[PDB]
Amino acid sequence: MDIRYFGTTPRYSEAVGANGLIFLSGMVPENGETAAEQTADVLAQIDRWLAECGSDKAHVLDAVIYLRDMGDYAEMNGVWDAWVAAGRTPARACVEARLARPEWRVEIKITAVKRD
Amino acid sequence: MDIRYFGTTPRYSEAVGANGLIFLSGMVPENGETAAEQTADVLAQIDRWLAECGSDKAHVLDAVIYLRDMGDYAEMNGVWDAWVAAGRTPARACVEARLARPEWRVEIKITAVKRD
Amino acid sequence: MDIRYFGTTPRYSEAVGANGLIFLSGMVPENGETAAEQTADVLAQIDRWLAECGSDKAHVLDAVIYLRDMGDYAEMNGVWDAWVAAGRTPARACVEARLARPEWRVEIKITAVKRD
Repeated sequence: MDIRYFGTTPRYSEAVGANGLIFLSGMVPENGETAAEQTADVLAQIDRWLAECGSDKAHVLDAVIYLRDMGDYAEMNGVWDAWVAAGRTPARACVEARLARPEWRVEIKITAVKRD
Repeated sequence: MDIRYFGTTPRYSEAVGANGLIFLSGMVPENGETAAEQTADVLAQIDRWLAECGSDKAHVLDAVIYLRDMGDYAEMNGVWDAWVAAGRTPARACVEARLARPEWRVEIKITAVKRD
Repeated sequence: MDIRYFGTTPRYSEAVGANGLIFLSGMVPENGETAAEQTADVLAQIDRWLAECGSDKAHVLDAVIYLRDMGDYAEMNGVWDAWVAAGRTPARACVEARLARPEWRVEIKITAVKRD
C-alpha cells in the first residue's frame, strides 16, 4: 500500500494515490463567473490531475459536487453531461454547500482509478 | 483495477465497482414525505443496489448522510438505527446540506465492499 | 475483502478497515469552544483512531472538512497546517455545512491506509 503524493503543498496534495486508487482534492474554480463557466474550469482541472496520476474521466469512480446555490443545478448539469464519458459515468452526489470564497459556485471532489 | 458500472445513465451510474470496492450514487427519496419515511425509502434502495453489486448492509464501509434540515436528526436516526447490521455498523458522518429537490429531506452516500 | 470494525456502537463504528483501507466516522468536537480549539481536538481524535487501526496522519489519503461557518476558515487552517505531515499532506476538501449540534464548528472526515 505505497502512497504517492501529487502537487503537494504545506496544506494539501492535489491528488493522492494508493493501491490503484486516486483521491483528488476538491477542485475549485480558477476561471469563469457563471456556474457553466466555473464547472467547465473545474472539470478541466480534474482532467489534468487525472492525466497526471495515470487516469482519465472514463476511469472516475465517484464524484461529489458541491454547489453554493442549488439554483445552479441545471446549468452545472449541462456542462457535466457533455463532459462525462458515455457508458462510463461515475457514481455521483450533488449537494448545496457554501465554499471557501463567495464567488465560487461549484466545487467537485473526485475519486478515480489508474489504468492497468 | 477493472471497473463495473451498474444502472448507468448519461449523467451517472447508480453504482460503480472496482477491485472489490463499491461506490453508490447519492440515494434520494422516491417515496415518502417525512424524514422517517424518506430515510426508509433511501435505505431500501441502498439494500437493492448493494444486492445487485453482490454486497449487503453488513459490508458497508462508509455512509455520508446529508439532511436538508438538521432538525430531522433524531427522526432519521430512528430509522437508521433499526436498519444497520448489529456489530457491523459502518463509519458515518451526518451534515446539513440542501438537496437537488426541495422536498428531499435526506440523501445517503454509501461506500461498500463485495463479499468474497 | 475482510472487514475490521473499531469502536462499534449501535449507530456507527469510529473506524472500519478493509483491504488496507481505513474509513473513519466524522470526528466532531469533544472539547473546545473556538474553531482553533475544536479543530485541535478533532485532529487529536483522528490521531487516536488512526493509531488504533495501524495508521497515522502521514498515511491519510483524503480529508473532508465541514465547517459550520466558513468565517472560521483561516483559524481552522492554522491548526490543520501545523498538524499535517510535511511532504505527505492528504487530498483535501473544505465546505460549509451545519453539524449535529449548534456549538460544533468543525467536523473532519478521514480516509486512510494501514502501514506496511
